[PDB]
Amino acid sequence: FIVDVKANKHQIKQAVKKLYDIDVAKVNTLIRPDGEKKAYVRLAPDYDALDVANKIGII
Amino acid sequence: AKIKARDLRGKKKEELLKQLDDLKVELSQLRVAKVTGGAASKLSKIRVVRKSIARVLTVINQTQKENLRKFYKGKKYKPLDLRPKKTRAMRRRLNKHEESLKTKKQQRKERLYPLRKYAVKA
Amino acid sequence: TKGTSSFGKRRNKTHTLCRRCGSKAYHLQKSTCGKCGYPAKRKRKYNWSAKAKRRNTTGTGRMRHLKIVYRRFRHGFREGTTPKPK
Amino acid sequence: APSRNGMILKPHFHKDWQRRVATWFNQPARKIRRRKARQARARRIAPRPASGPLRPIVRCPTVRYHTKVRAGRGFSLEELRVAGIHKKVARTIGISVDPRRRNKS
Amino acid sequence: PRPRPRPRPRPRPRPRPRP
Amino acid sequence: VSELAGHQTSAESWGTGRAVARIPRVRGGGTHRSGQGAFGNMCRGGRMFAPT
Amino acid sequence: SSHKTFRIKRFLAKKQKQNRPIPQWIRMKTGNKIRYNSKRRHWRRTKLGL
Amino acid sequence: MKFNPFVTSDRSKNRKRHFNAPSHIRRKIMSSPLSKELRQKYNVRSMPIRKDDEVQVVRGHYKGQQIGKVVQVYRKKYVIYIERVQREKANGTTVHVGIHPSKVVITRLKLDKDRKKILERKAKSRQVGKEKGK
RNA sequence: CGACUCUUAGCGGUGGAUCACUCGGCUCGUGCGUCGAUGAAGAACGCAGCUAGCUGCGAGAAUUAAUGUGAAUUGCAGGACACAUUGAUCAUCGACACUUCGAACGCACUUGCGGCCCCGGGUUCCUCCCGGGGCUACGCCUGUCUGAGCGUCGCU
RNA sequence: AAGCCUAGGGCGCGGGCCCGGGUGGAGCCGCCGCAGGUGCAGAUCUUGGUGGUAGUAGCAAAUAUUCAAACGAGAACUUUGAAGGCCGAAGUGGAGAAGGGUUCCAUGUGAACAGCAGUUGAACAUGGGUCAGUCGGUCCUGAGAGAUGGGCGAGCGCCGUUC
RNA sequence: CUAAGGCUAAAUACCGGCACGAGACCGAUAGUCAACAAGUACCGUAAGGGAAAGUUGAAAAGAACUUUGAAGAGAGAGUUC
RNA sequence: CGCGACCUCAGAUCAGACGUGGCGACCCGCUGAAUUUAAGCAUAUUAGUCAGCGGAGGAGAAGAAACUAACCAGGAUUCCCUCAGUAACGGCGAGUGAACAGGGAAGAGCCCAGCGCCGAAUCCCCGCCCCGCGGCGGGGCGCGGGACAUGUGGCGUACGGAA
Ligand SMILES: [Zn+2]
Repeated sequence: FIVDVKANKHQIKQAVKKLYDIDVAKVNTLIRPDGEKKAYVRLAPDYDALDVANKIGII
Repeated sequence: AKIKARDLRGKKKEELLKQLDDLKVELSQLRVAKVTGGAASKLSKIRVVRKSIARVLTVINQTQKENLRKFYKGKKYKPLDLRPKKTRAMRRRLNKHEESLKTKKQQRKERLYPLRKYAVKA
Repeated sequence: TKGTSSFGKRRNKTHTLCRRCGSKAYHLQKSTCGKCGYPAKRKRKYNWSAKAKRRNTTGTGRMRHLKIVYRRFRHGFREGTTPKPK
Repeated sequence: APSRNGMILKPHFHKDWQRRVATWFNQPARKIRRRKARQARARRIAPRPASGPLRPIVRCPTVRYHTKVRAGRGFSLEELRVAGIHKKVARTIGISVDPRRRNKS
Repeated sequence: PRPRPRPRPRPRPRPRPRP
Repeated sequence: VSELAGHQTSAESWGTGRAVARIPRVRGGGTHRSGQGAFGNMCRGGRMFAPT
Repeated sequence: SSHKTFRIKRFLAKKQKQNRPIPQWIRMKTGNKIRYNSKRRHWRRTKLGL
Repeated sequence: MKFNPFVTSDRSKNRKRHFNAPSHIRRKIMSSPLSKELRQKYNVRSMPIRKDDEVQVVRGHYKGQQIGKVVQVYRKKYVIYIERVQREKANGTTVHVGIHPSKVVITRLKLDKDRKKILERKAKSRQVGKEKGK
């Protein structure tokens, strides 16, 4: 995801829980050389990434 | 497909919040549709949805404000947001009464010796 | 060796971006500015440089607050009133 | 470098007089500004004279003149006590009152 | 853009004699 | 004409010894107007003779 | 320098997005006079004194 | 000439106001006179052009006796478009060549409730000057 | 006739002089003459469907609300509106909002560390942890509270 | 109409001026007076443009390239294969700090740059790419800097770090 | 005259700002540095220095289409007085 | 050996307010030169001007005589003309250089301490009621607090005033 610059690993983990009710093993962030922050949110092994990605709209 | 402002005046705060958060859903979905390409119809809907967020957020920020000053109407000590903000200097001016006070001697002069209306050449 | 060979050992810097004037003039060693004088409370300006006074004056920037004051000035400084609705 | 019979002139232009040149292009606009305020002053006091309170008969000092009669600052208290008008009533009725004026004659 | 000036830089000085 | 016209620049002439001819020129910079000539009526830009 | 601060990377992020050619649809505007960007900074002649 | 000292009457200022006028002023400047038959029926000299009026062309290369509807009003370039006033491009496509509203006479307006209130108020002000100036 | 060189003329090249235009400057004149701890000026960073610069705007980010006006914006698509509905666009703008630095205000500028209360997850306060909100700068006035003095005194 | 060109006709001693032709498309001229930022050949004058030099000097510091094939319209310079070389582990190597800030990677173009060329590039146009409890910053203090109290200073403020 | 106390509008100034009006002023090397994305590009570590750059056409009607060349570039054709 | 008043001096994330900074064309208070002239130059001149500092306002400052005058006397302050390029200053050189009066624009005067007299008759803050509250005011009720006799308020200020 692209995440707002003033965010936090605690808030990003809680955000994806609030929107698409999926639990998170760990959340991994970086700041791109274009101004914004990118996040690599890691799911728990009990859910499937491509199953919920179709609900997002991305494929 | 329009979201007006008159109909939003006579609703409850929680229903307008329900009117607020559901509009946030496609706003997140329209940003999903922008990076996936989608269609030009959903691209122009971004501006329509974004301005509808401001319309709902205005009414929440509107109707909350005159409830605070109606509760604070008549109270001597109101918060700084509700206080009149004319300038730095106009807030530092007189009290609209204090220039109208005269001394006991100044009041004695004007009633005893008023400025008389007069004319000449008679 | 004071010329071309002396330009090669220019690695470290002395000035950085100031956080009050925005120009690259904040001296690291003295911990001070001098395009505007950041640690001083008052903004540094001088009348012997008339061009530098008009580079950053009142009329230069955004007027994100002062243009409302000019706009509110001709209107009468009214508050708390609304135009008559239909 | 004077040459062939001029006067020894002393122009006072050695200062930087060009920074302090006072132009008088405001003269016709100032005359309208004074006049339009003079008519507006006379309209606020509808029955009162436009010139203001009465001025006394005053002879000149400085024996150069010694004979002309001017319009004075105001009537003295010694002149008011003869006429029977109190000094705090003459101001309101339209008489110029000053306390400084002596009366030697 | 057009460069900064750098002309022919002040040719070779000579010895200065007395009387 | 404004008295600041032709005087907002900060130019003084290069000394003798160069191919230029004693004109107050712009000091340095990677600019088109750099060492060109100001403070004269003969130069491009600059002050007019006997300003009104 | 691989040891940038938060303001420096945030400064370089904006200068990177400003180095982009003008879009084609600008030229067909009515009251237009812009032909090229005329501000395309490149890392060799312009060195971004920071 | 003008006697109000607050009127521009300047070559640079009038052109600056005309070319940089906002959209709602541009509606008023782009006003067109009515036809002869409507002038004794409405007592209105001129009226701003609208979206769905139909137009008799007065002057230009397209001058004639044809009556054509306005397609759409282009207020940025101070000009309107007519259905039968166009010009074929090189590639066979047709481009509506615009006609300025000053060279436009309106045969019938596209009436709405915000337009009837403008016909009478211009006619009401017409009758004030006749009675006062009699 | 040649090839080369000079002058003049026509035409074609480099160049943008002259001329006519001008939403721009200069000068004078008139009215008003208003910044800010309720956070000024300035600066940084972001915001358009396609947006680099200018301008505008501030996470409600090419503008929100209201009034006036009344069928458009437009470079291209799009879709609202029925203009028989507070209604597209514009101006006014009096309501709301206004990210960070900046007199800059918790401590210093590394955007790092703090503390005191309230609320929700942790929990059903029982301490960690997380998230949100309100506070915490100096100088100084009136008053309140708690104090200090082998200062001046009385009671003891 | 102005402006410009002219192997045309001319006028005035002269400053200059009037017509003819061509280009041009929108304002211009004579007389009486008024006013000036009013006439250029120079000032090693300013700005801008163009010549001879001149297709000339030059593209020579560090041993060296050759053959066949592929792409293409195009190959001395691109790629592949083979041969011959060089840097010789204090390297023309493999990694960093300061500095640079997208120059890193893929695709496409060859308009402009790479002082020849280029199918190529660090050039351009599209997109993508940097993931930390354990690696650093963040914490500590050194040389030093710098507030409060205090003192000085007409003053912005200055002195000083336990007085 | 009555110091060693104090208040007081008007006639006065105003190259900053807001909104204007006017010109025997300059007309793109002139006029403010800036008529245009100008205190911008650019230069210097910094204080600071600081440009050049107006005009198609009434309306883009901005040259469809054929042919040579890979293309830049041409020949035709077409629009506009 | 403590308690209770009073005086001085502290701590407050105490309750409620206030100042900072910017612009700065005009103004006020300081500080403050050298170019230049005198054909040199040192007094002088530039000049209390440029620069530097602080402070506000829409105007500021000044302002109602410890004044000008010697007259048959004028009468706050501010600006224009004139006095005046004058009196006067000056290596009496260069140069510098006012003021009175008069004509105008405008024109408005006053308040304290003291002296005294009135039972502190005065003022600030907190709670309650009525009115209007988007330049927090008016009236009433409170052995509700504080300031104040180390002096608040009324009469009263040189033109006399008080009883
Ligand atoms: Zn600074």
